[PDB]
Amino acid sequence: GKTEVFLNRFALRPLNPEELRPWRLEVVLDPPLLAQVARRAGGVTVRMGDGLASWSPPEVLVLEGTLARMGQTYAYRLYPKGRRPLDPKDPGERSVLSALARRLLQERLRRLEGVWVEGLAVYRREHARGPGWRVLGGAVLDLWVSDSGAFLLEVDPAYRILCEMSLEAWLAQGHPLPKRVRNAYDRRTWELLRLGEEDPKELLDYHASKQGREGGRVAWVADPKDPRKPIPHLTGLLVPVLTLEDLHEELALSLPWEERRRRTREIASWIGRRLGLGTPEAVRAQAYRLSIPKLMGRRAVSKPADALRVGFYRAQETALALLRLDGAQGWPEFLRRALLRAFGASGASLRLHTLHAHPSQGLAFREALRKAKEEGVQAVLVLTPPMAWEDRNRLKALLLREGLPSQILNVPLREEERHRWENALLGLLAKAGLQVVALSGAYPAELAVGFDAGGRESFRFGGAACAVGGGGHLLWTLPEAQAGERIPQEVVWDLLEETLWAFRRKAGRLPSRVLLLRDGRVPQDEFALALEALAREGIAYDLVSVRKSGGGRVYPVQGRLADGLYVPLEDKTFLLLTVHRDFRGTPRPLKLVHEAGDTPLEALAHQIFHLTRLYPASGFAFPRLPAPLHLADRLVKEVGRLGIRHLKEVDREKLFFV
DNA sequence: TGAGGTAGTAGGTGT
DNA sequence: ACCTACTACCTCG
Ligand SMILES: [Mg+2]
Repeated sequence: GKTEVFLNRFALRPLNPEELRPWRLEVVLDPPLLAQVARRAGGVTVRMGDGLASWSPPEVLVLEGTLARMGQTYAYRLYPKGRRPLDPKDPGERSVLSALARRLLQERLRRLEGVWVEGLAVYRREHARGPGWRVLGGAVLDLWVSDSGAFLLEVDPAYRILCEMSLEAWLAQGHPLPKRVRNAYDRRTWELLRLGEEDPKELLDYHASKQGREGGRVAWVADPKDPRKPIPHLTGLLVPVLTLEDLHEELALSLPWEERRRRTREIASWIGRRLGLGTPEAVRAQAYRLSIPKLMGRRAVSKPADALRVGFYRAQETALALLRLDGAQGWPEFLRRALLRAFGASGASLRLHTLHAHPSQGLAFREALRKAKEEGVQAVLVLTPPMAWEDRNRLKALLLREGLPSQILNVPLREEERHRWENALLGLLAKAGLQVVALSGAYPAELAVGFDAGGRESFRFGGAACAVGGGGHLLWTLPEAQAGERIPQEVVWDLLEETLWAFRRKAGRLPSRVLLLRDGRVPQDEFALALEALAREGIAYDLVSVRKSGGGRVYPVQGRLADGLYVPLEDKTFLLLTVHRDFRGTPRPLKLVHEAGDTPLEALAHQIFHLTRLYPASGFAFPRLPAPLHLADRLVKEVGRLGIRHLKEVDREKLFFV
């Protein structure tokens, strides 16, 4: 039923009339970098349309300045247009007010002494120390304006790892080379390629032209935007960029959620008394607990790994093949036993084959693969020592082009490493097309499909989709080959159309209703063609955007933090807390936006949350994302890693990419 | 390549 | 303002 939660935000005082009335100042430039203008001007000023809004009186601005861009040196002329009223109810204007709030926060953060400040992040406490380093604790902050015209503070605890000696001093105590390194004078970062026994003056002079320190040896360095282009530097003016890997052999960085909540409140009070905008009042929200998904193997299960003993939801006659690259022979006995018990419990036929070929055999290897595929082999288990990334990708692509999905399982391998080999097996079986689990129950949409553009800003460079359809039949869709830039709407519609075609092949008809799930980056209009095409077909739909970041945090007011929390926010938007584990820090709720359709938010949250328990290749922990998006994510990744273009030998129920 | 999420480092649309 | 990559950590609905 109902529960109440805290968000990690805090209400502060309403804006006063002076703040609701920013100083307007239009700008003239010959012939975008309006932000640069706002910065050069100084004070609390942001872009407003093609002009500037500021909460600072003109007495402190630098109107006449010299903006120095990176392409064209432009002319800085700003002119006072009086004061302009903004309505917090109006999105654009409220966005202006919020940008002003943000600038305010940044300015007052900058005027603090004794703390490490990085943008809108402050780090006050010391949490752990070197040996040449320290870890500070603090929070990432944000400050904006509500619809009701009041300040809103966001706070989220975070640690920062800082080196306090030079690269020279760091390497002088024995430590290895960090993969990255930052200037001592500014925030710029480089990729440390190597060291150089070259002399300084035979380069040094360049830095000589610009302190209270001494320089060391030569460092080969690189700009991220050109990784193959080496450029010389001085170890004295360099500071290592330290990661967890650099401090591996020396710091507990995950917070129990009660502790995160505590630090959130305290840091909020602290910045609160630095801000002078009132007493931060934590905002509360009504949350709803969603019903628990009923996962089904042959019988009820609590996790997909249980299907290995209870039996699969839907099994068929299966042939699997073993490829060994460690020098030994035959199926390890406990693997055979587990597979046989699983298929036994499912009442299905199992055949275990052994591939007698080695990738070193070139065309003979491909031929033996083709022959295994002819004899009915659906997937291959590769027992191998840890492969180099390049070799992994080569071997996988090679098996795939002959129509054989592959599951890698690393040796040495012991029967007691049950989680590892059981997950390998679940992956193998999904790759063979088996349906290991499904949801039992009624859902409004009988087809749910997730779209992924590789995190990119558009589908114009392609993408992929995966779907769950009607029990839990899982399938993947790639776009057919053009390797060029396409019209994004047509890529999206083509992925969906192919998914509909598979559904129709299986059911003798189109679905009555589909649930379309997408990421948070591409513009919503990239889906317009697909939506209209569903409408022309009389198919109903909902489009829901699912954002992995930006959901903030959610805490219970009282009692324990539990999964399956649905938290409605502003009008078509809600938070969904899908997964949580106490040993796993604090959850990051998904932020979802209902973009099209008329299904109530509650029923959408219910289905999406339930799709989260469907992933067949994780035996013991549920994914945060609903399975179609999680799947699509992994699919685009593997398409990128293997170079796949015209897959034709692989059934769409074979989840080769998990 | 077991997998999950979270946690850290950095990134994207001169030397 | 949303996205990505890498590593570490701990644990196994
Ligand atoms: Mg896998």
